[PDB]
Amino acid sequence: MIWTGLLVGFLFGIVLQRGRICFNSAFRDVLLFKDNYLFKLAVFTLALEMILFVLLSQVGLMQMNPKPLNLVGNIIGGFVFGLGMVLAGGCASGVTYRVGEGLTTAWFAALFYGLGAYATKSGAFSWWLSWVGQFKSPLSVEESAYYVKGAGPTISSVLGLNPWIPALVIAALFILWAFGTKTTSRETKFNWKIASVCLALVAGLGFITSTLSGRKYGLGITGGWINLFQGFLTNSPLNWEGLEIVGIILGAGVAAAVAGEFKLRMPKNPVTYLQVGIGGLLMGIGAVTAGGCNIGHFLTGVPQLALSSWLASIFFILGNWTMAWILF
Ligand SMILES: CCCCCCCC/C=C/CCCCCCCC(=O)OC[C@H](O)CO
Ligand SMILES: CCCCCCCC/C=C\CCCCCCCC(=O)OC[C@H](O)CO
Ligand SMILES: CCCCCCCC/C=C\CCCCCCCC(=O)OC[C@H](O)CO
Ligand SMILES: CCCCCCCC/C=C\CCCCCCCC(=O)OC[C@H](O)CO
Ligand SMILES: CCCCCCCC/C=C\CCCCCCCC(=O)OC[C@H](O)CO
Ligand SMILES: CCCCCCCC/C=C\CCCCCCCC(=O)OC[C@H](O)CO
Ligand SMILES: CCCCCCCC/C=C\CCCCCCCC(=O)OC[C@H](O)CO
Ligand SMILES: CCCCCCCC/C=C\CCCCCCCC(=O)OC[C@H](O)CO
Ligand SMILES: CCCCCCCC/C=C\CCCCCCCC(=O)OC[C@H](O)CO
Repeated sequence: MIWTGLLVGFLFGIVLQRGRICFNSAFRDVLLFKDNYLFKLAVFTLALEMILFVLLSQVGLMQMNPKPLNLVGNIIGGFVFGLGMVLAGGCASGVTYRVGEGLTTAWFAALFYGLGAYATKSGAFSWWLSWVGQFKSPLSVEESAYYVKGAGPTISSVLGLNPWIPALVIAALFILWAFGTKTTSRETKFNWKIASVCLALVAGLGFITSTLSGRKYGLGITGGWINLFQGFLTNSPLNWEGLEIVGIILGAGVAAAVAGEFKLRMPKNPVTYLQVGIGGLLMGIGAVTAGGCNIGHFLTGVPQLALSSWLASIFFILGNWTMAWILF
């Protein structure tokens, strides 16, 4: 059953590679290249996931599991994760999926992303994670058809509303925005409309099949890399998230090769390698501290209306802006 992560990861990697999904550049392309493609893709996918997650929970195929709120962890970890993603040339799992494209810089970043996240959870940096955990909010939701017992607070739980209500309100506003302003300049057939539906269906399949394997969450990155390193160095068995990372790399590699876009590549200057390795370390430190990455928090947690995920994605962007100015 854990092997469904390979299939979901495979399909996930295809969607990432064909759409060039890099959420962090959505706010940059709209102001600097007049390209709202990633922005439209982001808001539309979140809206569909808002509706899809609550619908699949209503029919008993899954339960939403919002990540716990930790003000210190979500903010500081999110900010640091934003810094490292710029140094690492990071992306919406681009450190992961561009490994299958043939970018040797991504090979470094992933290694240092995996090591740093491993070190922060259980190694030399775990003293910092242990200190951060003292600020965890005790706010929780109780068991229902919509939520796993003990999950983090959400927009509806705080407001005391059925999760259908803010999901339908915020998604309707998101859909109105994505279609209101008609998108500007891009000729890929894999347009933001078809890519949002595919990405939402993959995220729905991910949430359903992972729950059957015992991991009650949707798509993620950081936990899969830790599970892979743990299995290689401790002989621990792999789980759904570990085989998902394998599938992502495999899926992006297949898509890049079929489209003629695979090529082993090197940066123009070797110092980029040192730059993306510190980025991977910061990404590993920041993602574990914040309790999720651009996938576990932003893509998967925001549609669940999780307060921790919305707060962490705010500082993903602020950390991105900060390091983007430091570098450029
Ligand atoms: C760290 C754990 C990693 C686990 C996952 C690792 C396996 C996934 C790798 C897929 C790369 C696929 C490589 C595809 C190579 C394409 C070659 C090509 O396209 O060559 C064209 C050229 O014209 C010559 O004929
Ligand atoms: C991680 C990169 C994401 C890039 C795509 C963002 C899409 C925004 C929609 C939902 C996000 C929910 C989180 C709320 C915070 C995001 C909005 C924000 O930070 O806006 C700042 C400023 O207005 C900008 O010009
Ligand atoms: C950090 C983990 C990184 C894991 C590694 C990344 C995934 C695999 C990448 C490349 C392998 C493919 C080999 C590339 C060689 C070109 C493809 C090929 O097979 O070419 C044969 C040629 O056509 C005969 O004439
Ligand atoms: C033996 C190995 C020692 C490890 C050596 C490397 C330390 C990196 C670890 C965490 C830094 C993560 C980001 C730190 C953000 C600092 C801002 C802050 O709030 O500091 C709190 C203070 O550290 C609370 O005692
Ligand atoms: C955004 C525009 C397109 C919208 C597309 C989505 C369609 C939504 C239709 C009905 C949802 C609201 C009614 C669904 C039933 C909710 C009430 C309910 O059954 O709750 C039972 C109990 O609370 C737990 O088992
Ligand atoms: C009860 C049903 C519940 C829902 C179940 C859904 C099952 C279908 C899922 C996805 C199909 C849509 C996939 C669309 C793929 C389009 C690929 C594309 O864009 O093709 C470009 C073309 O090949 C360039 O030459
Ligand atoms: C509803 C609950 C789940 C039910 C089961 C739903 C299964 C949906 C899974 C995958 C569909 C999308 C798969 C990815 C298709 C990608 C096609 C593509 O990327 O084509 C680009 C084209 O080549 C131009 O560049
Ligand atoms: C089958 C192993 C083939 C050789 C490994 C390729 C090189 C790995 C080196 C770095 C990648 C770090 C993550 C690699 C993930 C490997 C997962 C693994 O080895 O799992 C063992 C399993 O847990 C036992 O029951
Ligand atoms: C929930 C209020 C109803 C209106 C909703 C409007 C649409 C979404 C706008 C903002 C939500 C984003 C939330 C981002 C995370 C904030 C959580 C937070 O800051 O909590 C501080 C608190 O003091 C810790 O004890």
